[PDB]
Amino acid sequence: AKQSLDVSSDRRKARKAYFTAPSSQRRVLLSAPLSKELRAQYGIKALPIRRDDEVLVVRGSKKGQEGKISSVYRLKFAVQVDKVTKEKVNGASVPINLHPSKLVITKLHLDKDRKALIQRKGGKLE
Amino acid sequence: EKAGHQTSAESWGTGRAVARIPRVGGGGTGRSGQGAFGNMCRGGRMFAPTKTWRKWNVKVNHNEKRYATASAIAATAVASLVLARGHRVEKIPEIPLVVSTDLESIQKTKEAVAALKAVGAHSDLLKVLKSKKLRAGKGKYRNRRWTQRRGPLVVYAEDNGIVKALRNVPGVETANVASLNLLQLAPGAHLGRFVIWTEAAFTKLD
Amino acid sequence: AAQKSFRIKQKMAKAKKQNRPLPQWIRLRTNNTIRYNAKRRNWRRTKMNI
Amino acid sequence: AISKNLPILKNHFRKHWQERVKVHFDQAGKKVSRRNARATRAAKIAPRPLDLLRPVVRAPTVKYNRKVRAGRGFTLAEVKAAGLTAAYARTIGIAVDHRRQNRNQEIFDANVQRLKEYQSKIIVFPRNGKAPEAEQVLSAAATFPI
RNA sequence: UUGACCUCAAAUCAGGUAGGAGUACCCGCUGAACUUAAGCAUAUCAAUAAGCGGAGGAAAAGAAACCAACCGGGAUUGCCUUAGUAACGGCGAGUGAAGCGGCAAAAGCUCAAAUUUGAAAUCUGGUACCUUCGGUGCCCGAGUUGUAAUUUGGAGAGGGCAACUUUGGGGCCGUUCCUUGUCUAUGUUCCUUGGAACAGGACGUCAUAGAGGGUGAGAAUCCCGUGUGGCGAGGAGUGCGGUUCUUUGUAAAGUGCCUUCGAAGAGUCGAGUUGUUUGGGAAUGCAGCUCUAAGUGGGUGGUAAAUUCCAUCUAAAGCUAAAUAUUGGCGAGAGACCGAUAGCGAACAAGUACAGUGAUGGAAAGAUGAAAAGAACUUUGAAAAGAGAGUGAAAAAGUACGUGAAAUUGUUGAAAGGGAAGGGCAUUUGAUCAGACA
RNA sequence: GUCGAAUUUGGGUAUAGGGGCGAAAGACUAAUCGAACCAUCUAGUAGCUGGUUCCUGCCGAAGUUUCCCUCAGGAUAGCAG
RNA sequence: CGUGGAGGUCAGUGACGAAGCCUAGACCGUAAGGUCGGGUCGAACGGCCUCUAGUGCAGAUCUUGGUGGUAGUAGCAAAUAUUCAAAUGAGAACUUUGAAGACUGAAGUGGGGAAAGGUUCCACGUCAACAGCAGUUGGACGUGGGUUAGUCGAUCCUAAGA
RNA sequence: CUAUCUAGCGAAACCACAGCCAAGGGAACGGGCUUGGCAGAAUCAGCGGGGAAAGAAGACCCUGUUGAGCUUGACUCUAGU
RNA sequence: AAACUUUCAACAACGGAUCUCUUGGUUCUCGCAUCGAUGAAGAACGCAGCGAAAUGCGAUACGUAAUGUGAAUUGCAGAAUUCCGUGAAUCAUCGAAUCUUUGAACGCACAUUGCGCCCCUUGGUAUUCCAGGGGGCAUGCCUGUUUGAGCGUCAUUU
Ligand SMILES: [Mg+2]
Ligand SMILES: [Mg+2]
Ligand SMILES: [Mg+2]
Ligand SMILES: [Mg+2]
Ligand SMILES: [Mg+2]
Ligand SMILES: [Mg+2]
Ligand SMILES: [Mg+2]
Ligand SMILES: [Mg+2]
Ligand SMILES: [Mg+2]
Ligand SMILES: [Mg+2]
Ligand SMILES: [Mg+2]
Ligand SMILES: [Mg+2]
Ligand SMILES: [Mg+2]
Ligand SMILES: [Mg+2]
Ligand SMILES: [Mg+2]
Ligand SMILES: [Mg+2]
Ligand SMILES: [Mg+2]
Ligand SMILES: [Mg+2]
Ligand SMILES: [Mg+2]
Ligand SMILES: [Mg+2]
Ligand SMILES: [Mg+2]
Ligand SMILES: [Mg+2]
Ligand SMILES: [Mg+2]
Ligand SMILES: [Mg+2]
Ligand SMILES: [Mg+2]
Ligand SMILES: [Mg+2]
Ligand SMILES: [Mg+2]
Ligand SMILES: [Mg+2]
Ligand SMILES: [Mg+2]
Ligand SMILES: [Mg+2]
Ligand SMILES: [Mg+2]
Ligand SMILES: [Mg+2]
Ligand SMILES: [Mg+2]
Ligand SMILES: [Mg+2]
Ligand SMILES: [Mg+2]
Ligand SMILES: [Mg+2]
Ligand SMILES: [Mg+2]
Ligand SMILES: [Mg+2]
Ligand SMILES: [Mg+2]
Ligand SMILES: [Mg+2]
Ligand SMILES: [Mg+2]
Ligand SMILES: [Mg+2]
Ligand SMILES: [Mg+2]
Ligand SMILES: [Mg+2]
Ligand SMILES: [Mg+2]
Ligand SMILES: [Mg+2]
Ligand SMILES: [Mg+2]
Ligand SMILES: [Mg+2]
Ligand SMILES: [Mg+2]
Ligand SMILES: [Mg+2]
Ligand SMILES: [Mg+2]
Ligand SMILES: [Mg+2]
Ligand SMILES: [Mg+2]
Ligand SMILES: [Mg+2]
Ligand SMILES: [Mg+2]
Ligand SMILES: [Mg+2]
Ligand SMILES: [Mg+2]
Ligand SMILES: [Mg+2]
Ligand SMILES: [Mg+2]
Ligand SMILES: [Mg+2]
Ligand SMILES: [Mg+2]
Ligand SMILES: [Mg+2]
Ligand SMILES: [Mg+2]
Ligand SMILES: [Mg+2]
Ligand SMILES: [Mg+2]
Ligand SMILES: [Mg+2]
Ligand SMILES: [Mg+2]
Ligand SMILES: [Mg+2]
Ligand SMILES: [Mg+2]
Ligand SMILES: [Mg+2]
Ligand SMILES: [Mg+2]
Ligand SMILES: [Mg+2]
Ligand SMILES: [Mg+2]
Ligand SMILES: [Mg+2]
Ligand SMILES: [Mg+2]
Ligand SMILES: [Mg+2]
Ligand SMILES: [Mg+2]
Ligand SMILES: [Mg+2]
Ligand SMILES: [Mg+2]
Ligand SMILES: [Mg+2]
Ligand SMILES: [Mg+2]
Ligand SMILES: [Mg+2]
Ligand SMILES: [Mg+2]
Ligand SMILES: [Mg+2]
Ligand SMILES: [Mg+2]
Ligand SMILES: [Mg+2]
Ligand SMILES: [Mg+2]
Ligand SMILES: [Mg+2]
Ligand SMILES: [Mg+2]
Ligand SMILES: [Mg+2]
Ligand SMILES: [Mg+2]
Ligand SMILES: [Mg+2]
Ligand SMILES: [Mg+2]
Ligand SMILES: [Mg+2]
Ligand SMILES: [Mg+2]
Ligand SMILES: [Mg+2]
Ligand SMILES: [Mg+2]
Ligand SMILES: [Mg+2]
Ligand SMILES: [Mg+2]
Ligand SMILES: [Mg+2]
Ligand SMILES: [Mg+2]
Ligand SMILES: [Mg+2]
Ligand SMILES: [Mg+2]
Ligand SMILES: [Mg+2]
Ligand SMILES: [Mg+2]
Ligand SMILES: [Mg+2]
Ligand SMILES: [Mg+2]
Ligand SMILES: [Mg+2]
Ligand SMILES: [Mg+2]
Repeated sequence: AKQSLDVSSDRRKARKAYFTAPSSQRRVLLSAPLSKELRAQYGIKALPIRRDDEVLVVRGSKKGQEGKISSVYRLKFAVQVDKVTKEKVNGASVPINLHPSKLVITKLHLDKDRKALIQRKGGKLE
Repeated sequence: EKAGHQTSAESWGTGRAVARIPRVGGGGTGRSGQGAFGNMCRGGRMFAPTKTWRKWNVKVNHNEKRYATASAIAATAVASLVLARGHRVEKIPEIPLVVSTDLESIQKTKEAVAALKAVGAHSDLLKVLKSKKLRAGKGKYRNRRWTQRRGPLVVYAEDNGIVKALRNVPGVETANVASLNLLQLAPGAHLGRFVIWTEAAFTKLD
Repeated sequence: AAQKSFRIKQKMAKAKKQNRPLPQWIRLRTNNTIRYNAKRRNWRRTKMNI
Repeated sequence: AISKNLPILKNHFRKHWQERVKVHFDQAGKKVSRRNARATRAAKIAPRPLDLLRPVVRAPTVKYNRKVRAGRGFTLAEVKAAGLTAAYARTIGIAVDHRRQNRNQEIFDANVQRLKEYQSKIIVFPRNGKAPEAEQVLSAAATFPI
């Protein structure tokens, strides 16, 4: 259990801190786990999802589908995959909204910084 | 304490074909005209509003306190009570259950769970952790959310890492002999907790 | 009125500006809650008290 | 409003007493804060022991005089018979009291002997720099019981 | 004529300070009545509410003109007690403290009155430079109607005699304290149900981590955290640990004996009287007016007075951390609390909408679904809509949207009804149904 | 009724609650007047009026004594558990 | 007996349907109540030993909210008054235009202002609500446009007074 | 001009449950209770017998150890003088 | 016999109880000491590509600078050069700025966007009139500076 005096087990406080979290904080909550491949590749279990990454839906009814993240919708706590959409009745397609904890990262998108993140978590990077 | 009293309402007195509770003054809102202050009034003050100087704790004479926990210890033998209490003890060798003092030096959960298993704890540990349900009440949202049974209570003479080893395994409490809380010896005021004593602790008892 | 102080006309102007309905694009925003304009005012219904 | 056979109570709640109720909900809180206080101080205070040397003194009136009890400070006389001045004894952790007088030799000697034993049983580090780390004893009252 | 001095002016003169806010807690002033007394004025409520002035992070109090009466104690504050006691009181209703004792925290001091008189030794300001919370040089200025050193009653000061002992001020780096950033385990394997697995079963792993929240349903092991640790960053600061540069000094301080002294607060203390207040009682404090001291004096010693003693302090000037308070403010952790008529009035564009000339008064109002997938298209219609269709796990979820009670309403079905209806015991008839045979 | 004046009347201005203003009715002082309105003291007090929320089991009264500024109320004895 | 919550326990019930709600269907209890079926529903909840209380309603001219009978009822009757046609429109007693009949009778139902409102002005669009019948009309609703100063007011002056 | 009938629009008071009598007894004037008279759907315009109809916790009267405006050689004070 | 009234049921109304929710409230505890003439608290009016409000801001106006993060914002449009980068962002942090008309509110007023004075500067042929730009002028009190007043009063002239 919590041993620190600055942690709060309070449920009402957690749920406030989630929904009222600023854009910067949602970035890290919106982490997705690396694929078993990419994990032993990079020596790292999970990373905050970013836009042009590549991803496989491992949960839900889009289970098995893959694509490129078209946008991180931080406001909505949802990530959108280009290639995963609803065809509507009038035929106009519309994005589905996915949660990064139900995705898996199959290809990263690397930066000077995106690399340094992997290095700051203590893992190899091919 | 200022609740329900935050208005200037007065009774309209008799003669209006309307009851006598004070009523909010003025107009244009419809708050105005409504019963105020009353214990039966919407928005009124409650009857006998709760106060903080109510008695919360309770004094128990130190000696009878001891008599109680003595009694509670003496019942952690007597396998019928431990059995009647929950506590799957049929598969354990003997009661009191005394264990090597080496147990107090175990530094690691898995090791300590393994130790407990070897001595018979297993089915009790499994009784917890098969038992965790959602608290039925509104306590569920009061930071009381989950629930479960009580596991075995490991008693040591000196904490060499046993206290931190078992601290994460559901249901298990650890206690120095020197303390011995009555709340854990008879949880829910029910005698016969399953107690796993180390030998060092078992002798300090005398 | 019909000869007014500038403070009176100034307030009078700000109330003209507040007299529209809910701009309908707000209605579409994420978590949008506001339905209509509930502060809307009419000249023969509620008076401005200056 | 008087009936049966009952003691006559005198319960003074005719003022607005609910205004002035004090429930000590902070008992446990302030005990911790007092323990932390002492801890933080013992650290700031170097090996020095949190408390000052206190004299033997005979407790006043007819009821308590049979018992002897710790006083405030040491009476410029008693300080002088132990061979140090007031100003220096204050820097040494001895409490000095200019107001107390000696009418009684037996107590006078007890406090001079108390001062003697204290001087022997302490070490006073040099002004210089060195501070030869000495491990604080926290009491004086416990080391020098009365 | 010229130059001071005293006192009083003026500058958009050079530099500063005050106001207002808040006010939970704190220091003062002012000040009720409802109420209680079974009526009522003294009393009580209450030295309370409202009104006024003033502070702080605490305020105030504080190094005894104290308590005591003992073998005496020894600043203040607070808690436990003293004690519902001593005492006050139409001695009625009611009121009501203190000393001792235990504990928390502890801490002590500085002026006035002294000839530096072989040297105003002191200080604001301006100005130039400097190592700028400051230093130094110089000039105006203050100030002898007294600015420094020295001394504060515990003392202490001037002489004379005799010995030892003891230092100051900078830099700089840590730690301390403050603000922060980052990183740090373990399944998303199989089967079943489901729209969704976060459910049940199987088989595992981590656990100094099985607090918590998130994710399409009860998720330690999907995510963020949690636990244990690691690595940084920016500060403040003299608390102290190290270091290191200057020796402050022909400086400062402590101690023993001899001797001479020993300055110590006035329209005050105190007294009378009046009013108020207090448990304070021939008067507890406070204030007005009149009277007004002394220096082996003065104050107190809880029954007025005269005499004689005794004990105990040293007023009429001053500073001071902690233990203490806190329905305010900033930041946190919580609960056998309330759960949308509850809980703050306000879970919402709530002190809003609205009322009132104004002071002020002041509501109602949360919930489609995992996802808008918020109904394409056809048909009837002037339209709104209807009927199809479509979406959805479900429209028995359609922005009138979770569940959707009751009063009350429509339809359909059944039955009864000569100025109410409803009810009790009993049985006919109709409808409906349990159990039990074997 | 009166209608050229002790006339009618706008605006500005003064007077404020035991106070104002009154050719005097206790009139008028913002639908409020034998003491306006607002908030607070205040949940004022009420021997008086109204209400007081589940079941069953056993026992089961009093309206009388005495005192009371007592007579719609208390205390006291009695009856009751 | 029954409610909210708390300790213990039955490794209790449940998305293969918890709770709730409905039901002249069933069963247990003298009763407070308990139990089951069916329907509806959608995420939680119960038994037992103990703890706890903001714990049980028919009344209080009770509080707030909702709803009836009354009842398609009282009524929509002051200010003399309307009528024919055409246009428009899904739709015309009520809008537009033409015609007729009237009225206010300059002490105006006329032409402008002060106070007060504050956009009601004007145009275009336009009928869900509103104008106690209607509505194509409007002081409504939507979207826009419009208020030009050396000489007109303010501003300056003084009045009671502040 | 209403009422009245129609189209549109459409409230309120009030309401234990209700609504035919005579007698009786009864809280001494019953819609209900006892005994009789009687009694047939559903209704429209009127009406003022009854509903001890409605409208306000009776203004009168008494009680209350409840007030307030006013007066006075009531008690007790007080600005002023 | 209907209609009508009434009772029960089903389905549909009305209405929003109930159950289950909870970014709110309440109460306790712990830590801390920071408003304002260096213009506070409060007020008014403004500010977005498309806003009435709420929240934020001040003509540099849902923001400018700086620092950390490291790719968003998102209702629509949008820019596109912002994606191995002095760089996205309704982000976090915040140390630099801007900060209308006001307010203790300070040139005087204020039911007025009313009315003065001084200084520097620019334009109009301008020390003097008009216009634009910038900077100023409240009150009490303290220390000091400077110009003073009084037979209050000392001296010094010839
Ligand atoms: Mg990370
Ligand atoms: Mg009524
Ligand atoms: Mg309330
Ligand atoms: Mg429940
Ligand atoms: Mg009007
Ligand atoms: Mg308004
Ligand atoms: Mg208003
Ligand atoms: Mg008390
Ligand atoms: Mg407190
Ligand atoms: Mg101490
Ligand atoms: Mg040192
Ligand atoms: Mg100046
Ligand atoms: Mg102030
Ligand atoms: Mg009271
Ligand atoms: Mg009384
Ligand atoms: Mg009384
Ligand atoms: Mg009275
Ligand atoms: Mg008093
Ligand atoms: Mg008093
Ligand atoms: Mg006050
Ligand atoms: Mg004040
Ligand atoms: Mg402050
Ligand atoms: Mg403190
Ligand atoms: Mg002293
Ligand atoms: Mg003391
Ligand atoms: Mg008494
Ligand atoms: Mg008193
Ligand atoms: Mg969940
Ligand atoms: Mg979870
Ligand atoms: Mg951590
Ligand atoms: Mg003195
Ligand atoms: Mg007074
Ligand atoms: Mg007195
Ligand atoms: Mg005497
Ligand atoms: Mg003494
Ligand atoms: Mg001083
Ligand atoms: Mg002081
Ligand atoms: Mg608090
Ligand atoms: Mg509410
Ligand atoms: Mg409740
Ligand atoms: Mg409310
Ligand atoms: Mg819902
Ligand atoms: Mg709802
Ligand atoms: Mg349809
Ligand atoms: Mg269909
Ligand atoms: Mg459903
Ligand atoms: Mg539904
Ligand atoms: Mg729809
Ligand atoms: Mg529904
Ligand atoms: Mg029946
Ligand atoms: Mg059968
Ligand atoms: Mg059968
Ligand atoms: Mg009055
Ligand atoms: Mg009065
Ligand atoms: Mg007066
Ligand atoms: Mg009125
Ligand atoms: Mg009036
Ligand atoms: Mg009451
Ligand atoms: Mg009352
Ligand atoms: Mg009575
Ligand atoms: Mg009997
Ligand atoms: Mg008497
Ligand atoms: Mg009676
Ligand atoms: Mg029970
Ligand atoms: Mg339930
Ligand atoms: Mg039924
Ligand atoms: Mg059955
Ligand atoms: Mg169900
Ligand atoms: Mg749900
Ligand atoms: Mg119980
Ligand atoms: Mg209750
Ligand atoms: Mg009810
Ligand atoms: Mg009722
Ligand atoms: Mg009842
Ligand atoms: Mg009711
Ligand atoms: Mg109709
Ligand atoms: Mg009609
Ligand atoms: Mg009529
Ligand atoms: Mg007519
Ligand atoms: Mg017509
Ligand atoms: Mg005519
Ligand atoms: Mg005429
Ligand atoms: Mg219409
Ligand atoms: Mg209208
Ligand atoms: Mg109409
Ligand atoms: Mg219409
Ligand atoms: Mg318009
Ligand atoms: Mg003119
Ligand atoms: Mg002008
Ligand atoms: Mg006809
Ligand atoms: Mg009709
Ligand atoms: Mg008869
Ligand atoms: Mg009759
Ligand atoms: Mg009747
Ligand atoms: Mg009649
Ligand atoms: Mg009637
Ligand atoms: Mg009455
Ligand atoms: Mg009276
Ligand atoms: Mg009166
Ligand atoms: Mg008389
Ligand atoms: Mg007289
Ligand atoms: Mg939910
Ligand atoms: Mg809370
Ligand atoms: Mg915005
Ligand atoms: Mg930002
Ligand atoms: Mg001014
Ligand atoms: Mg101006
Ligand atoms: Mg200017
Ligand atoms: Mg001066």
